[PDB]
Amino acid sequence: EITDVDLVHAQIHVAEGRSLPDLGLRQENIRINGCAIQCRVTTEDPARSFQPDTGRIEVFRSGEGMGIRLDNASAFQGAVISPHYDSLLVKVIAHGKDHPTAATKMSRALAEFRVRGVKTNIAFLQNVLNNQQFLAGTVDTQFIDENPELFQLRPAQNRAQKLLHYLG
Amino acid sequence: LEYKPIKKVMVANRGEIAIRVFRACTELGIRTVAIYSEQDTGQMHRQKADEAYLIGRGLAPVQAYLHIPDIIKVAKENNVDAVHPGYGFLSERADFAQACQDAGVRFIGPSPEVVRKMGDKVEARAIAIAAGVPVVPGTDAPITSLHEAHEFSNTYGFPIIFKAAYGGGGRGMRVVHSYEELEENYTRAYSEALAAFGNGALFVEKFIEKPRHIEVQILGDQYGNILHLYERDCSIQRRHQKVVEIAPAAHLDPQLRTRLTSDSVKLAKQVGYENAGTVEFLVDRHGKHYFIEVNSRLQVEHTVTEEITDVDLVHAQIHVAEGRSLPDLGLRQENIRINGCAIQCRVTTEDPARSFQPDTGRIEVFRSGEGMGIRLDNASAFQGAVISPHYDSLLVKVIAHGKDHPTAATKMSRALAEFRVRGVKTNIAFLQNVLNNQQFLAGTVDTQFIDENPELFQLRPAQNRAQKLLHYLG
Amino acid sequence: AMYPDVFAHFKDFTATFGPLDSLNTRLFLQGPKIAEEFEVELERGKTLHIKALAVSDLNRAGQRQVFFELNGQLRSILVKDTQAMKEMHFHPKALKDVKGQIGAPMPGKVIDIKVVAGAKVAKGQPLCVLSAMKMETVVTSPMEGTVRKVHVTKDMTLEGDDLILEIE
Amino acid sequence: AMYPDVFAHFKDFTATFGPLDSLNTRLFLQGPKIAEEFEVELERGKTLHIKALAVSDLNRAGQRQVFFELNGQLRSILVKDTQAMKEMHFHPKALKDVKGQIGAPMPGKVIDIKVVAGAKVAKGQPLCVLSAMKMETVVTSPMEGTVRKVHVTKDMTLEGDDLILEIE
Ligand SMILES: CC(=O)SCCNC(=O)CCNC(=O)[C@H](O)C(C)(C)COP(=O)(O)OP(=O)(O)OC[C@H]1O[C@@H](n2cnc3c(N)ncnc32)[C@H](O)[C@@H]1OP(=O)(O)O
Ligand SMILES: CC(=O)SCCNC(=O)CCNC(=O)[C@H](O)C(C)(C)COP(=O)(O)OP(=O)(O)OC[C@H]1O[C@@H](n2cnc3c(N)ncnc32)[C@H](O)[C@@H]1OP(=O)(O)O
Ligand SMILES: Nc1ncnc2c1ncn2[C@@H]1O[C@H](COP(=O)(O)OP(=O)(O)OP(=O)(O)O)[C@@H](O)[C@H]1O
Repeated sequence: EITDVDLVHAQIHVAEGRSLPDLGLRQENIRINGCAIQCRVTTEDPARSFQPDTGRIEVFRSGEGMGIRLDNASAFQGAVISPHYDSLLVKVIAHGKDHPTAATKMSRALAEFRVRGVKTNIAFLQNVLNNQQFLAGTVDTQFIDENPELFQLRPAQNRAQKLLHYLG
Repeated sequence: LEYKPIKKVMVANRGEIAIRVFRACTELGIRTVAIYSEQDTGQMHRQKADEAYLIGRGLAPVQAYLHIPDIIKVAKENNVDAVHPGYGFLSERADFAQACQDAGVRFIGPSPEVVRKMGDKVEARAIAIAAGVPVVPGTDAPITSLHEAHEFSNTYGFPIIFKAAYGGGGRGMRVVHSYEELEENYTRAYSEALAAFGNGALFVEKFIEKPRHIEVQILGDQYGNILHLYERDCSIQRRHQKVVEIAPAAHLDPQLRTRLTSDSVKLAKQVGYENAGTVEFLVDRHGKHYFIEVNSRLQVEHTVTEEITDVDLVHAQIHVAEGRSLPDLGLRQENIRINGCAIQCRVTTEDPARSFQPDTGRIEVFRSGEGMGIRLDNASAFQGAVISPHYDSLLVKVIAHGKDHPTAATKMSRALAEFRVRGVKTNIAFLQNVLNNQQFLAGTVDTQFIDENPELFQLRPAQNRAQKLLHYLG
Repeated sequence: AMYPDVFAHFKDFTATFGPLDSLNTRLFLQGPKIAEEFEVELERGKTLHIKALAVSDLNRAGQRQVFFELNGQLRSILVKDTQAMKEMHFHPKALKDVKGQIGAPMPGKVIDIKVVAGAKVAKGQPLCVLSAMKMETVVTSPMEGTVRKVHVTKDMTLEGDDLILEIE
Repeated sequence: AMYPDVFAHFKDFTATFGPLDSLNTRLFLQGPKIAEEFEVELERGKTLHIKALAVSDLNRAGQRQVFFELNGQLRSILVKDTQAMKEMHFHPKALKDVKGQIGAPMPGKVIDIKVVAGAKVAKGQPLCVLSAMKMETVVTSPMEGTVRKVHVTKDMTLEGDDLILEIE
């Protein structure tokens, strides 16, 4: 998205045999445009041990805005997640003109998502995006190791769903 | 210089525009208050807002959103700070803005005086001539005399258009070619204008052979700083209602686009505009433009310009509403650039075969077609949705972005093919035929392009065995 | 040429219910049993799996709703019951064969009727108002005829192409 | 302090089934009726509508499914039917509170068991081999004891915390 060059198209074209100059691709022709952030939405309990969780999805919803690109892999209403394969639900990408703007857009998009029935890890990513040092720009590899507050701090109301259970 | 933070905002519309405003406000940490009518209770706009209240209890469904006192009473009670009118329902009404100003609630947009100045057509006519760009020759005063029509047909030219004032319907728009046709056209147009509407202020103006109109987007703040975004193209014109829009100028000389920029900025500064502005032009084959009108609200096709420059319009609207000047937001002429091309299409429950007659029913299966350069604005589309026979018929607003026009067309074609909306009739096939036409990819398109292509209506059929097999099983 | 009537009938069935002779014999004769998942082959690549969920009850005029679990998603359909009550107490549909018969081209509700029962109607004269999206149509009478009783009555819920006026 | 037992009981009821007293009298004691719209006032801010669509049939070990639609969307809920309680499904439940019962913290399939019943075993030694999505899990013996009788042997599916071995 920064380069706005489709990689799979170029891959297929170079598999055909066409050279790069014919495709119109030169190292002097591409340039940087904005910033982007990617987050992987899984079914891992972000409290116990990041242990995978399995079940049935009862509520699914999506959020699409100005700078939100969505890649729905296996997330839909009434879907069953299997314990045999990877545990990826949706790959969400946010694009903006600056790092804080993209981060705020991604936070809004994550808040707009709604996944009920299978416990997941939106809250942990929300805490990550709400950190001031993360928004500052510089992070290290030991960043998660030296901040044991992201795991513990988790807001969870989960109200409306319980009401349906009682009526049934 | 003057700053008054906004705590919450209430929107006075419905559909996709309300969703867009809600997202923009939530991105800024602002509470949201929503309104809805009794009939429109299953819509998705009232579910993405923190607050929802009922309005127009006993009123008619279409005019429930038109009751100013009820909206004012609701806004005043819940400690609302500002209101976003949106488009279509109450953007043009000057009384609503005055009422909002009277109750201490902020109104996002231009001042009521400017809206009234836009108002009818004669004032815009006069403002164009006094300080502004040239305008198409025509009669300033309304026409009600046979002698007037005969004389102005004698003077300028034979092909003339009848235009109806004090009305938004395209019913008052007939064409004249000859004297014999002129008399009967005048008779029927005058009769229908006086019958369907009130005052029959008909207008006489010369027709332009292959018209091609350009929309320029205008942004301005409260300190006399005006920033134009860039031009637009919507030459795809079914009869007079837009269907498809292209952001970059297809084949326009740089001098002409610079001239349009200068003229639009001059016109905006002369009046003293205050918010999202939109100036509409009309250019001839020889390279001569003619002013038409000025829109005082934020247009539907704003999203397309929103992607070429990557500038959020609602953010700027709210920031101006607080009172921040544009330079503090880092928005200047030098920092705005073109990057890529975009195409706009609207999915509507209209039947392109018979007469584009709208269709009503229940959606049985829905699927999305998001991809690489695809942006989606879902107004109301979901399993088991019901389409109202009395409100607008917009299903999904689909936007495709690419590095070049053919690439964007291909992306849009693949995205439209991925969408599967069975059971509710739709106009996808007509859009695909339009996208596949070689003239569209050529770049040059005129207004009568759809009028001269009766073969554009291929009307593709579908085996649709999937839903036909279930009907038997059921 | 061999069988004119039978040809037309078989063409209509396969255009309304789709391609037959691709199901199971018990599936074609008896139908899918509830809570049992089967499979239908359509083409060399088109393979489908269908599961029946539940059958609802008559809502307002002998229409049931059946929830089908095609593949991984759900599909709601409406089917017209016949063994239920079939006495017609609703507004009858206009007849398309008679062009003199008057039917609404578009769905809507009549707000007012220009002609009270017992008045002459000429060609090109407004009769009633039908509610489209944002557009209004008045019906023009193809032939001059005497009106006795308004079948559409006044200010009642109605759908498209229904008898509003009939001339005997 | 005054009524500890019933306070603890009440605290858990209003959690599993969500908040109450915001419902109608019919909803609280009788419950909803099929094919009739009712209203629930949640808070001053928001307010939401429900229809009850249909109720499915019993499928697997007493888990009936009911179809609800929330305002503007369709929903599905699985409710445990507690009225049957006649069949013996075996599948012993290993409570974590009881040390004797041994359960699997993660549901899956048992790969191998290295311990035979009623035999000499070591302290803190590998006893079973467990399979994960893409990892190998090795269980360590928590304490030293004797297993009396094992019911579930091998090559069968177990869910989380199920009794296969009982330690003494
Ligand atoms: C427009 C944007 O992009 S901003 C999107 C981000 N903010 C929102 O979504 C605001 C709406 N609020 C909510 O959905 C919830 O209250 C949250 C997100 C704040 C979390 O609250 P929770 O404890 O999870 O749920 P709560 O007990 O409040 O019940 C929520 C339910 O009430 C109903 N509801 C929510 N908002 C409304 C509303 N404005 N009007 C009517 N009913 C509503 C829905 O049935 C909702 O179910 P959902 O979770 O599938 O949406
Ligand atoms: C990956 C991309 O982005 S490319 C997307 C564009 N192309 C496709 O979608 C290819 C799939 N093809 C189709 O869906 C249809 O055959 C179309 C689009 C060609 C149109 O055919 P139609 O006459 O409308 O339908 P047809 O009678 O073939 O039945 C289609 C049904 O068969 C089933 N079906 C379609 N493709 C497959 C498949 N590969 N495997 C199994 N079942 C399938 C589905 O139930 C489908 O219902 P849907 O219309 O909701 O998808
Ligand atoms: N002189 C003209 N020559 C050619 N086309 C014209 C002329 N004047 C108007 N049109 C057509 O009408 C369009 C402008 O419509 P108008 O200025 O009346 O705005 P509107 O309020 O959107 O119209 P309507 O009342 O039909 O909804 C042009 O884009 C063109 O299609």
